[PDB]
Amino acid sequence: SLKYESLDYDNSENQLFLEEERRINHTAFRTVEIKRWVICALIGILTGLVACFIDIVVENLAGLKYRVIKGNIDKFTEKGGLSFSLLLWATLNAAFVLVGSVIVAFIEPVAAGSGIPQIKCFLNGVKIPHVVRLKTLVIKVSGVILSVVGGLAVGKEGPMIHSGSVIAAGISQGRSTSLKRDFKIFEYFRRDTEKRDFVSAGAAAGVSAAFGAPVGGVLFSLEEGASFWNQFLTWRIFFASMISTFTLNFVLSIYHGNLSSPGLINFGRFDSEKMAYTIHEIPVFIAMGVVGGVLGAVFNALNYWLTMFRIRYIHRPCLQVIEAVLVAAVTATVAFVLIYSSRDCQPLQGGSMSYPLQLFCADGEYNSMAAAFFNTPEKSVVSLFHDPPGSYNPLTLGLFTLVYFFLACWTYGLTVSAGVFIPSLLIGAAWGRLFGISLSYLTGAAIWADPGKYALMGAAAQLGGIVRMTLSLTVIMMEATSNVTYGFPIMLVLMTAKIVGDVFIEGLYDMHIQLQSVPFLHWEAPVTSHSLTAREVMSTPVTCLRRREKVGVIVDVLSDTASNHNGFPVVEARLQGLILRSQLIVLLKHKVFVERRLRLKDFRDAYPRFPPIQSIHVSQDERECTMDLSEFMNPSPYTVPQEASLPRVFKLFRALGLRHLVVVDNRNQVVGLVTRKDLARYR
Amino acid sequence: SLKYESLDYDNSENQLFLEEERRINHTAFRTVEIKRWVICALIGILTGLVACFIDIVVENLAGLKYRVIKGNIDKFTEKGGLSFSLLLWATLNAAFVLVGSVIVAFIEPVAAGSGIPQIKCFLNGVKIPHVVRLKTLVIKVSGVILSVVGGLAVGKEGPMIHSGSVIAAGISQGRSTSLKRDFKIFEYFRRDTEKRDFVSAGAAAGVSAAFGAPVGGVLFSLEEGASFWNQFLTWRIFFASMISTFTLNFVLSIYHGNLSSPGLINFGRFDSEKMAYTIHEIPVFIAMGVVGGVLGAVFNALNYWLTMFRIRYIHRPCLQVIEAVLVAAVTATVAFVLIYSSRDCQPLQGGSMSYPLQLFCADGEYNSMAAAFFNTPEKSVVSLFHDPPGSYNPLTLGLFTLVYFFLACWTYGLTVSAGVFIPSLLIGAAWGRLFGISLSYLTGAAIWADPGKYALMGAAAQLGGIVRMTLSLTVIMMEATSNVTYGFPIMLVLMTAKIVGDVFIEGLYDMHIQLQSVPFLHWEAPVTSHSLTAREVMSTPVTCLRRREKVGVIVDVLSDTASNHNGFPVVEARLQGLILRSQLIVLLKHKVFVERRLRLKDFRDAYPRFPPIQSIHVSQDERECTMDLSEFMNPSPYTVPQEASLPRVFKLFRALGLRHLVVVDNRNQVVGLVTRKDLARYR
Amino acid sequence: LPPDLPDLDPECRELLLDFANSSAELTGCLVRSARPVRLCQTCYPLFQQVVSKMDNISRSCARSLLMADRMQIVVILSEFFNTTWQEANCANCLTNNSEELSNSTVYFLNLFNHTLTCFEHNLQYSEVCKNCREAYKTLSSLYSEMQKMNELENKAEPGTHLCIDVEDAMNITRKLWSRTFNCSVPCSDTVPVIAVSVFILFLPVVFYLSSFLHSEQK
Amino acid sequence: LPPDLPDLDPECRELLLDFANSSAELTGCLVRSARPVRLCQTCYPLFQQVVSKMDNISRSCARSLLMADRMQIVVILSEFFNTTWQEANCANCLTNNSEELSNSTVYFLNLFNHTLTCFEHNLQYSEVCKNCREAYKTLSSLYSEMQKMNELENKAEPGTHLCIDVEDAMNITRKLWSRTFNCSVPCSDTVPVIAVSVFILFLPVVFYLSSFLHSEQK
Ligand SMILES: CCCCCCCCC(=O)OC[C@H](COP(=O)(O)O[C@@H]1[C@H](O)[C@H](OP(=O)(O)O)[C@@H](O)[C@H](O)[C@H]1O)OC(=O)CCCCCCCC
Ligand SMILES: CCCCCCCCC(=O)OC[C@H](COP(=O)(O)O[C@@H]1[C@H](O)[C@H](OP(=O)(O)O)[C@@H](O)[C@H](O)[C@H]1O)OC(=O)CCCCCCCC
Ligand SMILES: Nc1ncnc2c1ncn2[C@@H]1O[C@H](COP(=O)(O)OP(=O)(O)OP(=O)(O)O)[C@@H](O)[C@H]1O
Ligand SMILES: Nc1ncnc2c1ncn2[C@@H]1O[C@H](COP(=O)(O)OP(=O)(O)OP(=O)(O)O)[C@@H](O)[C@H]1O
Ligand SMILES: *[C@@H]1O[C@H](CO)[C@@H](O[C@@H]2O[C@H](CO)[C@@H](O)[C@H](O)[C@H]2NC(C)=O)[C@H](O)[C@H]1NC(C)=O
Ligand SMILES: *[C@@H]1O[C@H](CO)[C@@H](O[C@@H]2O[C@H](CO)[C@@H](O)[C@H](O)[C@H]2NC(C)=O)[C@H](O)[C@H]1NC(C)=O
Ligand SMILES: *[C@@H]1O[C@H](CO)[C@@H](O)[C@H](O)[C@H]1NC(C)=O
Ligand SMILES: *[C@@H]1O[C@H](CO)[C@@H](O)[C@H](O)[C@H]1NC(C)=O
Ligand SMILES: [Cl-]
Ligand SMILES: [Cl-]
Ligand SMILES: [Cl-]
Ligand SMILES: [Cl-]
Ligand SMILES: [Cl-]
Ligand SMILES: [Cl-]
Ligand SMILES: [Mg+2]
Ligand SMILES: [Mg+2]
Repeated sequence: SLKYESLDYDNSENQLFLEEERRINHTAFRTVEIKRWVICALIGILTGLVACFIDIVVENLAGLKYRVIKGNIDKFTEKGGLSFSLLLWATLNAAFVLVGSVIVAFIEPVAAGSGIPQIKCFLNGVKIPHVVRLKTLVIKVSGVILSVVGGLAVGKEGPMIHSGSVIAAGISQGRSTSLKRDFKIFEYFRRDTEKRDFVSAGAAAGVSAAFGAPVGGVLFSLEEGASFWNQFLTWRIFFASMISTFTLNFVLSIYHGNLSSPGLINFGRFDSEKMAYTIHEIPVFIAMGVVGGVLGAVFNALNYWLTMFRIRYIHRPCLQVIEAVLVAAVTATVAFVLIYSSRDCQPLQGGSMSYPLQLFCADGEYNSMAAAFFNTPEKSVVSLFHDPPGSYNPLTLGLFTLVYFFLACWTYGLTVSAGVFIPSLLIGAAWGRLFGISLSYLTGAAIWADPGKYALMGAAAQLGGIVRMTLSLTVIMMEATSNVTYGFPIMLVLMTAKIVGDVFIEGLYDMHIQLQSVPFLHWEAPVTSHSLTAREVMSTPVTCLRRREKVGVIVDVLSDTASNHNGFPVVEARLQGLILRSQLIVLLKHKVFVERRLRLKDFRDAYPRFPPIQSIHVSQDERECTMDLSEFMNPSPYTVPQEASLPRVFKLFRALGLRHLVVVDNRNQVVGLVTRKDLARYR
Repeated sequence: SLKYESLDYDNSENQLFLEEERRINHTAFRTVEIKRWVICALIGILTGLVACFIDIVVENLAGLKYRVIKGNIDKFTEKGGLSFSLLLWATLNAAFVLVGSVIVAFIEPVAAGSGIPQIKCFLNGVKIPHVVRLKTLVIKVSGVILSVVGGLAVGKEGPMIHSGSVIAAGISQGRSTSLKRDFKIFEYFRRDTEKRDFVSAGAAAGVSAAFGAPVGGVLFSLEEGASFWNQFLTWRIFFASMISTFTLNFVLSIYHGNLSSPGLINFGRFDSEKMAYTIHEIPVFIAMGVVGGVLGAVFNALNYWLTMFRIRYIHRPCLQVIEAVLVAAVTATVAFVLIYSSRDCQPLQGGSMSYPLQLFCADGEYNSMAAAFFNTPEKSVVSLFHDPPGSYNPLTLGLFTLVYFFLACWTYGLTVSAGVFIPSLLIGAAWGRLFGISLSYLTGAAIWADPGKYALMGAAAQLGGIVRMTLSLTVIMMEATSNVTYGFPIMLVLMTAKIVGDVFIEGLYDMHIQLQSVPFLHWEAPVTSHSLTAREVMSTPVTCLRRREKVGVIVDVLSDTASNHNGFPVVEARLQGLILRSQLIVLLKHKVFVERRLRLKDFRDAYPRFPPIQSIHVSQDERECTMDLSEFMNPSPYTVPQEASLPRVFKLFRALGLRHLVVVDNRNQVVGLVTRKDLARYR
Repeated sequence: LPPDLPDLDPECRELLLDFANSSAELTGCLVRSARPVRLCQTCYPLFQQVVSKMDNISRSCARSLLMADRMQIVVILSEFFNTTWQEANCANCLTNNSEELSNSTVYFLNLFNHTLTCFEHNLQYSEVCKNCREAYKTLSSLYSEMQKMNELENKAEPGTHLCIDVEDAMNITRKLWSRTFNCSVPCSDTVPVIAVSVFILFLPVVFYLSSFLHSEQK
Repeated sequence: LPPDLPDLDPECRELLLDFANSSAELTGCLVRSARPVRLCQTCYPLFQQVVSKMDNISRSCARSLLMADRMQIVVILSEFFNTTWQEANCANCLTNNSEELSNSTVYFLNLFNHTLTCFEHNLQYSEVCKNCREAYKTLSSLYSEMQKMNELENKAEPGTHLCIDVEDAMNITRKLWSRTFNCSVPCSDTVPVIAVSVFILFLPVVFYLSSFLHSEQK
């Protein structure tokens, strides 16, 4: 819990920063804004290209795998020996998943999962050690490719978010730390504030590319940041998201030959008379959301019981690889068994399925269970949303829903790049269409009882129940559906689905964040917040640096192995400012003592990795010198009264993205310090 | 400039507030959130009903007027004497506009204009005296009805925003001050913070009802507030906007008989192969935006020269009434002359125009100029967006564009309820379709040169150029168009159109706000902001109240006619808090002296209108008593160091919605105070 | 083999042949009776017979003839006929009984005949106009009256079309009147309109100038 | 009166009559030749003639016959014919010359004839299956080969249809084989599949239990 540091979003307005800004504004021309816009444009373009590459590779590899399996099944249908087809399916799945799990578990364990919790923590202000590294990007892309081609109940949409963030964090700095290659651009943006801004833009671009929902991504980034309103930053995020969508669509169109691919998953067009809701349908929607919540809770609950087990028995990397391989094999076996035992043969329209499988079915017919399991989840969802009333058998749909629910619950925590949006959407769509069929039977084939609309509602309800988002999720669903009206039902089902869920258990992302012991700041303080004050929250006694401090004392306090504090308030005992451990280390490394002059470029060059205390060597004679701190600290630190109410402190801390908050007495007396860990230890 | 007070968004965490919150949370059940949700739902429902009423009344009255005029014209076509038809048109226009201008100019001058600048100021924190009064609502509704039926180049969409705000400000308080009728609900929300929250919700609902763009209204409210991110408030605003859209659509549908009316103006469906853009069309779009900016600037520029004239010659109400009547008559005369001189007769599809006028045209044909002038602007815009390539004559379209541009520039500043969104959209659509026709001629009837798409682009460009909004406007246009792709061109044309405009002149709303001498805080401080500090911004010397102050001194300072300060920092000279003039007046009125106990309900009952100083009577003996202020002030006022940078102070002030900011020395010494007027005196 | 899969059942053969004959007759009549437009009064019996025969089919042979192929030629042909009928509003001509034309449309077509009789009578163009003014005006008034009557009876939206034959006759007459003979002579009132508009446009200028001068005088 | 407004010009009369005759013939043939489906090989000459006649019209009489009415009966009839032709993929049967059918479709239909000959031969159902297995399998293989050949030649999307006659014959054969005679006998491999699936499903349970017990032992 103490290995998770914080992000220095609060820029220090020291004398050197003021001089740098003065010189920059005295150059007769300002290029910082132009560079920011260019960076956002590149972020969007590269995110779109990455999405296109992922889509193309997945399409080709999955097509070949399915073709091989289908050919083997057809060849052995009448001759016999269908078991060999099962062996082949399981073996291919196991091989792909083995490669993916080997690259993730051993080389970069951080790449596991969707990566959305990591970016949520990042925008909250917590740095997880290896979230924005190049190795993480490469590993995540390869792992998502292999897992999707590996036949796992996963998706390739969520990870894009993470990917975008990495790009934003990388090209912004203008250099490659991992590759040790430096290009002479973007030195100004080598700071935490610009990094977080660009990362928010990249996450929005990733959401837009995944779902074709630029405004949804903008809202996602705004919610996660939860900061003071910034007009220009929001404009830039919107710009990046829209460039990402345009790039994805254009590149996919040119690859395919001849503007109909806004995102990776595309639900289709719901502009039809069949898709229309009356007022009398408002209650049923809500009821259905209830179910979502309940089901969602159960899902999450089970995963919790799973995760603990994995944390405490299956933690060795080889065990993780074995678990992933076995899960893939079992998924393939279950799909094959369900297809084999199926008895519902349906005529094929022609092109409805890319790889129609006939097995114990009359000539000219196909097996629906194969359609469910032998197809991509995205177009399965699309079909579930757009099919005629009698296109499904209730028994097969129910079996598929149950089995896929359990499989997706099993698969989320594996040590492989994956996602949980599409599986939840698919489960919701399946049981929503089941509900629609039930209603149509009950209502005597009423026109308003269209199974596809209820499938969409169930998809939204399940997605909300598992991952409990309301606003950005609602906008994402509205944009993907391309209809504004269906928002009003959606907002309701997402509203209730969330509420019911919160009664039983928390969300998936939140739960996994807590299980990592990450200090996460929520939107608001708890109910008892008004009762408490800053006196109990603040930590005492405080270690303060005199405005006139000796090198020996500074070395002694920095080297203290009892704790590692990266921020110290200055004192005369009157507060005068705040200085970070990094600034002191830089000053010591440069031997700035009083007994030729520094610039902020020297501070930025050390970014983002700073040397430890043990590295610096100081002689005995030098330790007798004094350090003039006045000209390097934050002269106007944010401060609150000793008796200020807890909600006020939490509000200021979250909105301003602060790291250290000085709690002061009535005579500008330093009496305490507040960090995110002080605020986060409440529930 | 000094008659514009400020909104106390910064809630004071005094002892009484803490006790009230403790008691409320100790009731075993919390109803405040439920009441807030109910209030938002009512706000949306009532805004939708108001929009429906406006639409119905306008439809009926305008239909009758047009039918009468058309019958008179047809009757006199062959017999002769067409002048009498011109007289009748002018007389009807003049009568309706006379009633509207009489009700506005004499009874409630605040109701003039769209009312969007007033709400922008309100959400910025400035209170204009009569913005949220019932009389204003009634007058605005009646005036918009009369002006739309009066044949003026105005719209009925913008005013809805204002209307919604009023409703939110009214039902939230739970009582009618104007009618002196009190209902025993919603006493808790009798404060500025909840009022502003509900007003933002109402403005969002109004935008959604006007354009069918809930997310656009949410973004508009967020931009205008420009505050710390609030998740629950944003959820509530989204809820209110969507309820508003649903109510409007449902009520209009039931009125018409048999879910296709999301808003008052509905651009139509752009989902077609004709409406599609290639990459090569990105440059031209941008070029066209340039024109917008230029044209927009000119528009605004001329209006400025007009407004000054009106401010300094035409300021008497009767002169305003005469001006409005003459403008209406001239509009009717110009339309009639253009129709009379027209020579382009077109076949009628059947139902294309509600009231087809034949005048010097062969039987079975109509006059297009009549279509342009003898029709509602909204469906004129819709037709401009959706017509075949050869549906217009360039000469007639150009004449109409020029004349309507000048008329709309003339009409905006009149003393009548009106709007400027739809006229700008119409001008933009007209000259954009002209550009599209020119391109089609130049490009040899190329498929990509569809005049309707370019008309939409021109509408967006002109709207951005006149009123310079980028994000919320972009989302509004995307939702109304119901296509996400066309956002990418739109965002560009709005981006450049704004930029070019800012080179020449400011926007319409901003310009009118400054001409009223209102202190308006922008999103960010000026370029020189970094150079300045809080020492020059703050005002000295400061009038401070001792924690132990006598009644005589307080009366003397309050009664000082030199200036009227509504906030005083407390001093021991160490800062201890801040107390507002209103709190002191309430304390004096209740004779709370030390020589049975008060509650915050007594403070709220005096809301929103507080008695003056002259009203309170204090005897000589009482003035010798002392007032124990400790238990009534803000114990944790927001404070900044004396040397804090100006951008930091402005950022904190704008984000937190503060009214008074204490500038303090290094020993918690009060050295200055900062209000919005200190920050706003820069450019 | 089973009777239905390889070849047609004996009974369905007759139904298919009858539908083919009726469809051929109707298509030929439509093509021949479309210039000038005579679709309604000529083709109504054939369309009725086609509908009757398809209803006969639908009411055993429905299964083997209608929906046992990727296509349904019978269905698409009948639906095309129905689309052409509906998109004509040709039910306007026919009464509720479908037997014969309504007296309204007969009256209109007969006025059209009388009108063209007047036109040819005076062709051998001031003569034609001067003598057929009343005929043309009666024709136009009847067309407008029937338009309004149809709109109110069907409660349909404004501008809804009528029998295509009626509209075609109306348009032939309109083209003969306005263009070939150019009989229309709308009156001109340029001077009053110009004077009134000029005065009304002068008014605001006087208002603003008077305000300026009066404020200057103070 | 002018020749064109009241009545038809003498020349356009012939064009309209010819188009009417051709349309009637084509419609009758379509109705008669749709059960079993014979649209292509029977109606291709008539459709070609209809197209030729409409092209003849379009290439003076285009104006007076096509687009001088709210409707265009000629246009809608021809477009309906073209929609029926295209939605059949009937060009698959015909060569680039449009003259006669391609050898591929002739070969398929002739195999279909031979197949039904085998079916009737052995009807008077084990006999029929045992003797016509090879015929049915050759028919199905040819159908699949033609499907793939059409897909690659037209570069069309997967699942694109062929001549409706070919598909109808294929389906008649499929229905005769699978259902009326029920000759299909897919092999059963229940035991191997069940054993393999059960073992593979056991594996994860063993993995987790072994991890638990080993960690407990430490
Ligand atoms: C179609 C494929 C397109 C995909 C684009 C992939 C490129 C994005 C990427 O994957 O990264 C780029 C790397 C930087 O990544 P990097 O590996 O060096 O990572 C360090 C390190 O890992 C720290 O790790 P830390 O957390 O311990 O501090 C971390 O914080 C810190 O942010 C990182 O900079 O190269 C570049 O910049 C590219 C040159 C930019 C100049 C040209 C601008 C025009 C675009
Ligand atoms: C289809 C039509 C529906 C339209 C609804 C119209 C109702 C909204 C409205 O127009 O207003 C309501 C009035 C309050 O307006 P009001 O005239 O008293 O104005 C004062 C005053 O004008 C101050 O003026 P100030 O600026 O000098 O301070 C100003 O600030 C302060 O906010 C205002 O309260 O009655 C009510 O509350 C209704 C009772 C609510 C309880 C039931 C709740 C369920 C809905
Ligand atoms: N200068 C200080 N003097 C005394 N206590 C401190 C000081 N700085 C931090 N603390 C306290 O020590 C605990 C651990 O602090 P830590 O060293 O993690 O600070 P930090 O790493 O700067 O925090 P973060 O990186 O999350 O902003 C916290 O509970 C905090 O309240
Ligand atoms: N307590 C005070 N002592 C000295 N100067 C003050 C005080 N309060 C305000 N001022 C200054 O007096 C000027 C006018 O202040 P004013 O009376 O308008 O304050 P206000 O009405 O409370 O402001 P607002 O209502 O806009 O928040 C401002 O420039 C401000 O800086
Ligand atoms: C059109 O309306 C006239 C009314 O003026 C109908 O006139 C009657 O027609 C019937 C024959 O259907 C005669 O038996 C009556 O003697 C007529 N006169 C009256 C007063 O009823 C005429 O029939 C109508 N046209 C049609 C086709 O029904
Ligand atoms: C189908 O393909 C065969 C090839 O095996 C064609 O056979 C030739 O047909 C022509 C007549 O068109 C004869 O003159 C030749 O002697 C045939 N054999 C060869 C080797 O050319 C057959 O013609 C094709 N079918 C059609 C309709 O063209
Ligand atoms: C329908 O067809 C049958 C078959 O001959 C015939 O007896 C019957 O009269 C037909 N119905 C009609 C209404 O012609
Ligand atoms: C088209 O019609 C004319 C008119 O008789 C005829 O001479 C010509 O041969 C026709 N063209 C064809 C291809 O039949
Ligand atoms: Cl994760
Ligand atoms: Cl996913
Ligand atoms: Cl995910
Ligand atoms: Cl205004
Ligand atoms: Cl408007
Ligand atoms: Cl407006
Ligand atoms: Mg730390
Ligand atoms: Mg004031």
